[PDB]
Amino acid sequence: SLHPSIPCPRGHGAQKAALVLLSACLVTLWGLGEPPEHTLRYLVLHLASLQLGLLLNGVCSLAEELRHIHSRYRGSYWRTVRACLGCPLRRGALLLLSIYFYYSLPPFTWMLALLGLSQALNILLGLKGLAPAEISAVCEKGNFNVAHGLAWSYYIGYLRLILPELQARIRTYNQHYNNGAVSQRLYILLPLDCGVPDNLSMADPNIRFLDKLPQRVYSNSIYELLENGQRAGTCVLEYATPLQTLFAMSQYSQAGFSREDRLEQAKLFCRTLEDILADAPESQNNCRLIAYQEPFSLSQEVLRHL
Amino acid sequence: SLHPSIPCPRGHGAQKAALVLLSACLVTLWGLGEPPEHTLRYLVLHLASLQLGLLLNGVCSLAEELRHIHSRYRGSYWRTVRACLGCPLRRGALLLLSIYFYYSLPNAVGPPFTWMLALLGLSQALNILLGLKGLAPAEISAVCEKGNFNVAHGLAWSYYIGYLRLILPELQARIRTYNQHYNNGAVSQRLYILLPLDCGVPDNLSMADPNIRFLDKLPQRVYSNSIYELLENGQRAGTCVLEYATPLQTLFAMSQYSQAGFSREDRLEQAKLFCRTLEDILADAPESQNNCRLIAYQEPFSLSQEVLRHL
Amino acid sequence: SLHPSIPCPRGHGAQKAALVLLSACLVTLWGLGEPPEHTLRYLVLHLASLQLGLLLNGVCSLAEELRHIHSRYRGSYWRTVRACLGCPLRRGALLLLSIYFYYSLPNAVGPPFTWMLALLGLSQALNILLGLKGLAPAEISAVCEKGNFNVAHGLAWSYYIGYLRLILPELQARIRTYNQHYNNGAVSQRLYILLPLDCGVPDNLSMADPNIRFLDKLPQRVYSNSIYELLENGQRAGTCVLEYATPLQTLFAMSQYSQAGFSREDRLEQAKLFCRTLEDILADAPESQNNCRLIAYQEPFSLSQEVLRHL
Amino acid sequence: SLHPSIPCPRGHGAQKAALVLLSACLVTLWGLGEPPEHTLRYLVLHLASLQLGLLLNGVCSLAEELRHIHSRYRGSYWRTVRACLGCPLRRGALLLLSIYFYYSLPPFTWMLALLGLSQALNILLGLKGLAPAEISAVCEKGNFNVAHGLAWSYYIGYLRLILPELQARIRTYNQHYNNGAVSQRLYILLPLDCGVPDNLSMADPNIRFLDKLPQRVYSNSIYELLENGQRAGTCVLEYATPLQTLFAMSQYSQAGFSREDRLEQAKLFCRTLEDILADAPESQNNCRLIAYQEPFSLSQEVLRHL
Ligand SMILES: CCn1nc(C)cc1C(=O)Nc1nc2cc(C(N)=O)cc(OC)c2n1C/C=C/Cn1c(NC(=O)c2cc(C)nn2CC)nc2cc(C(N)=O)cc(OCCCN3CCOCC3)c21
Ligand SMILES: CCn1nc(C)cc1C(=O)Nc1nc2cc(C(N)=O)cc(OC)c2n1C/C=C/Cn1c(NC(=O)c2cc(C)nn2CC)nc2cc(C(N)=O)cc(OCCCN3CCOCC3)c21
Ligand SMILES: CC1(C)C(=O)N(Cc2c(F)cccc2Cl)c2cc(C(=O)NCc3c(F)cc(F)cc3F)ccc21
Ligand SMILES: CC1(C)C(=O)N(Cc2c(F)cccc2Cl)c2cc(C(=O)NCc3c(F)cc(F)cc3F)ccc21
Repeated sequence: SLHPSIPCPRGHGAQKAALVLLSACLVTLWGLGEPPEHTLRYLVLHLASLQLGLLLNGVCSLAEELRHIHSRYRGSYWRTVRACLGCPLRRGALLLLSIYFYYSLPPFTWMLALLGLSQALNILLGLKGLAPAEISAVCEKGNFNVAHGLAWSYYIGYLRLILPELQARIRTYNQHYNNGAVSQRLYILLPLDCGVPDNLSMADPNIRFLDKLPQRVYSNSIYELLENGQRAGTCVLEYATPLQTLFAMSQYSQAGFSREDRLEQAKLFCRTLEDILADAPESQNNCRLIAYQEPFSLSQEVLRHL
Repeated sequence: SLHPSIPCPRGHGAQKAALVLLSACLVTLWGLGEPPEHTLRYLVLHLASLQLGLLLNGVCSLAEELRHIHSRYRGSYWRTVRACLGCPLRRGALLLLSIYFYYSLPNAVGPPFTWMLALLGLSQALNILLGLKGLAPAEISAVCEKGNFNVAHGLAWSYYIGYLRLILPELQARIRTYNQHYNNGAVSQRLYILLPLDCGVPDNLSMADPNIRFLDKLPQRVYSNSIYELLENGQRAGTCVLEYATPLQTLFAMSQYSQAGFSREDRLEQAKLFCRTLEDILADAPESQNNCRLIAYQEPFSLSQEVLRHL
Repeated sequence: SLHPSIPCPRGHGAQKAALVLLSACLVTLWGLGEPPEHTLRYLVLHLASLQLGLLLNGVCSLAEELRHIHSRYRGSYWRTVRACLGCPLRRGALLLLSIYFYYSLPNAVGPPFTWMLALLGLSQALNILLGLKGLAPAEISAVCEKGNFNVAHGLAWSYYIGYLRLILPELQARIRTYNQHYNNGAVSQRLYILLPLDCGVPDNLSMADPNIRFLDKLPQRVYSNSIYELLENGQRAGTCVLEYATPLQTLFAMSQYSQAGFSREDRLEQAKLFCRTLEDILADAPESQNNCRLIAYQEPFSLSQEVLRHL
Repeated sequence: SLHPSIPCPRGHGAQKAALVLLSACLVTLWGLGEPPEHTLRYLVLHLASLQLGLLLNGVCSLAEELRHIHSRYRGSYWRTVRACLGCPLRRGALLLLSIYFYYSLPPFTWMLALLGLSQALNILLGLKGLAPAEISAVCEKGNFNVAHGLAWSYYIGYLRLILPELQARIRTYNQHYNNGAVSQRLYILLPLDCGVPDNLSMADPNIRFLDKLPQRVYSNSIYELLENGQRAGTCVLEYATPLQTLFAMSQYSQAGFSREDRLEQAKLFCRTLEDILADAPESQNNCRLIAYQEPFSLSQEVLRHL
């Protein structure tokens, strides 16, 4: 929609693949033709083992979180335990059932010792790490992105404050001038590579500054969208300042912001700004987003958007 | 050290607890004394089982990313596989170890070759389809804070870069211009920014507390940073440029809108993280070298008193 | 990719070769089919031995850094231990595993515990005293390039920060003025920098090749430049602001002096690395927005040909 | 001597610790009293195992470095092999002895396959890494530093060119002016924290700019070393701009320059600049370096150096 390289939200491919895997595995159990009582016993004991492993991982994480009880969790131990071990009730029931089915269904403590050894090794040596796909899925699902805050703050602080006045200001421009008539929209440029030139003339020569939109004060550059050197469109173009912030953050070392992160957060910023402006009451189709990526001329893109 | 309720970065408590647990488990193993080499074989086949579980979880998780290969991973399959299965070479070596060892090693207690594969696939497919292998919010927050995956990070860096980087270098000169032309007191050259942790941002700071009242405007895209003065028992005990950190107001507005997917708990956590990130940014900033102080407060007290004691 | 001889960043061929070797060795083990009992037992004992050898090497190397704690390591003992023995918790856990899994595991062909400790300490003490555990130059170069421990890195970054970042913002306007004044003269707005890999930097650029001749000193803590026309069979086909890169001259001066501890091979490697580092810095910088280009060469050919083909 | 936090060059403490370890281990071998023939066979095969491990590691690295044969090693196979496997002749003789002792003194090839597996796992997962202390020792022994290049270039390009004429220009200023006589030494300050203000007066009110030194051209400024508001010294003050460069490098993200690296390279730059100027023919007590760390009264320190 906005751009071919804007990442769409993640689907349920993992669930479908898990379904196919489950079907194949049940088919192959039917192939083995082994007694199912032992199958059920080992499966119950295996989920009990994994519940105890997640319990041990949660206790290890809770060891660290217990020092942050009064900062992130307002000094309540139950919120900390819920944070470190999922839902307390479901995990508590599953773990008590695990203990009972572990003591009942068969040594006894050696299996526990080896499982605890394996999980402590997982934590210490980092075996139980998270792949980049899992991290990205968790971050996007929970809206844990720089881009989300950037776009929401941008819309709330800037676009929400001039768009209600921009149509009236442009009507004032068209009544006080004859020339021609510029669209009521506030066209916004979204370069994916985050590199915004300080002026459109540097960005493109086929785009020429024409006039400053009439008036607090909010400067706006109507641009001569010249096609073959002739005036072919007039629209207000205003820089997307947050996309410059992403470049500045990737420049600074203190930001801890890589260039892969820079590109990804630029893409998510474009996507979430589009989503915000699609349903914003302030936006009444008087705000358009021009998103482009270097492989090309910006001028041709703006003409296509005119 | 802005406010006592601002969370300090993560420690290594998980690793310390894991070390203690591993020591205790080794003590228990030494005490019991099971077959040590079958213990080792079960441990190698068990790490093979965990690596195979990670392999199957990734393979199932690879299905959702393989369709995002062109956009999120610039159309290279190896990037996608590295994203879904960790480092390809290390994981491949561990999985080759797993395959060879489980095909060759016996399994006295436990499943044979194909039976372990079938039951582990059952367990992992249940983990994914039923969502059993999820992440507790502690690990989610740890990962987000380590990878800087927060809205507060962007809010703080954008606020600094777009406002303080552009007014503070000028603010010293501009207030010197203000103080050269006027005589009484003097406005301190540092821009004072308030950090209400509750994200409560009234439109007028004068109406925030009677002890703060508007004094004048700062003479020079123009940056009209309104100066303010503080009242102590009816007498001006100090004056400085007092303004609000507008990113906190934007965070409150984000939590208000239902399309933001932004809970009130997210609002509070990101407000605290924004305050901490702004402090860290201005600590090592080249332009803001002792040119800005941030007043952070959390209303359960007056705003004027804290700024007065910061004076 | 400025020059064919400029070293590209190191790949992952080491882990590729290790994976291929591991697969071949596992296939060979499957063919031979030794008992897995002593196989896995000895493998864990051997990795325990290697962890204990790294422990002994770290203790010996800490014996020299324990006296550098106040200055180099800001007087913190945990920093010194982490610097001498890797990550403290991971290595501590691995060593506890080693101690427990060697003390308890039997050893048919191998040492008992006390004779293990005796002979392993003997072996590592020999390794350190005789320098037997030495680092081949490939590992030295990989470590230095990975962590940016080079004079080339500092030279390139200082060059960019102190010279290119300070004249390029004004060189555009200055060359605009020079072009507008003279309608005859036509100078590209990009600074041109010469990178001779042999570090041969004479005082006069005209001595480099007869085609290059000093046309006019381009108009202006004041900066200056020079434009050199290029003679193609006696005719000028282009001109540009051509200046040497001083850091290569400083590199040659370093290799000349006996106090720098800088050999000719080091000079060549650092010159190439400086060329690559400056290329990357200028490519990713905002100031070098097509405002500068680098001419990298080594005399085995005329410089005029290269400057022309860039023009 | 330059500053209390400038690390002295590395010693031979590792050698002494290895000697103590060797003595104690030989003592305890003598105490245990084990057959010496099989002890020697095991130790020869053990050093042969370590040599074979280094051989396999060098084989893997050579597989890594063979693609850089035409860039780092001038297209010669022998230089690459010496780079990856140590000295070809010495390691070759040691490994030939290892091969003979393996074939003669031994499941014969099983030991070789297990050692190959262990080495492959060592390289793949990265078990045998290099500690920071070893990396620093290797780098500082071979002059693999940012600070080394920074200081040598700064000296060669600025001090070597202005110090010979500095005393003459100061003498000219002395005849031209009258009552204070500024010292003929160039005083360069070394802030270990790399925080350099734009002006000395801004850095400290106890120092005031006085005038410019008489004079491409080189413009240096004389600064008034005020004390209690009165002149107590007059000498040229000029920041060591390589420290400003180090701060900028730590600021930018593409530099790969951590703040710990920033401090380490600042310390090494000060130390190696001291070493360069101590034995420089162009330096004849006409340059005294002032090094300080903010825990600062720079003016008091400069007065102490007067
Ligand atoms: C990137 C900065 N930032 N990041 C976060 C997070 C918060 C802020 C921030 O707060 N910045 C800020 N605070 C100011 C205070 C004063 C003052 N007089 O005190 C003056 C300023 O500059 C004029 C101020 N600025 C900068 C200019 C800001 C708003 N603005 C923008 N949008 C953004 O900058 C932007 C980027 C992101 C991301 N999110 N936003 C929305 C805030 N485009 C503009 C174009 C014009 C023009 N062409 O004329 C004029 C603008 O300013 C009008 C604002 C007037 N004020 C004072 C009077 O009442 C109403 C508010 C424009
Ligand atoms: C940090 C920049 N850098 N990194 C590397 C690596 C090489 C250079 C570099 O030299 N860049 C450069 N090229 C220039 C050309 C002109 C011109 N008019 O053409 C003018 C410039 O600056 C005004 C020029 N500069 C700036 C810096 C210049 C030399 N210089 C320094 N030393 C350093 O900064 C420094 C730090 C480190 C580390 N290493 N070095 C030197 C190798 N101190 C100075 C104080 C004064 C003063 N108070 O008057 C005047 C100086 O230069 C005027 C005359 C210089 N001659 C030199 C020969 O060529 C013609 C100009 C000074
Ligand atoms: C650490 C230790 C000793 C351990 O506690 N368990 C789990 C466990 C119990 F808690 C309790 C009883 C039995 C088991 Cl088996 C385990 C498993 C293996 C293994 O080989 N495979 C995993 C695996 C499968 F694929 C299928 C399956 F039905 C079961 C299963 F366990 C190796 C070592 C262990
Ligand atoms: C991988 C494998 C099979 C192997 O190749 N070696 C080295 C080796 C030979 F190649 C060949 C013969 C003997 C040995 Cl010993 C080894 C050692 C152990 C061990 O138990 N201890 C280490 C250890 C010490 F503490 C002291 C010491 F003097 C020697 C020593 F090896 C376990 C497994 C192996």
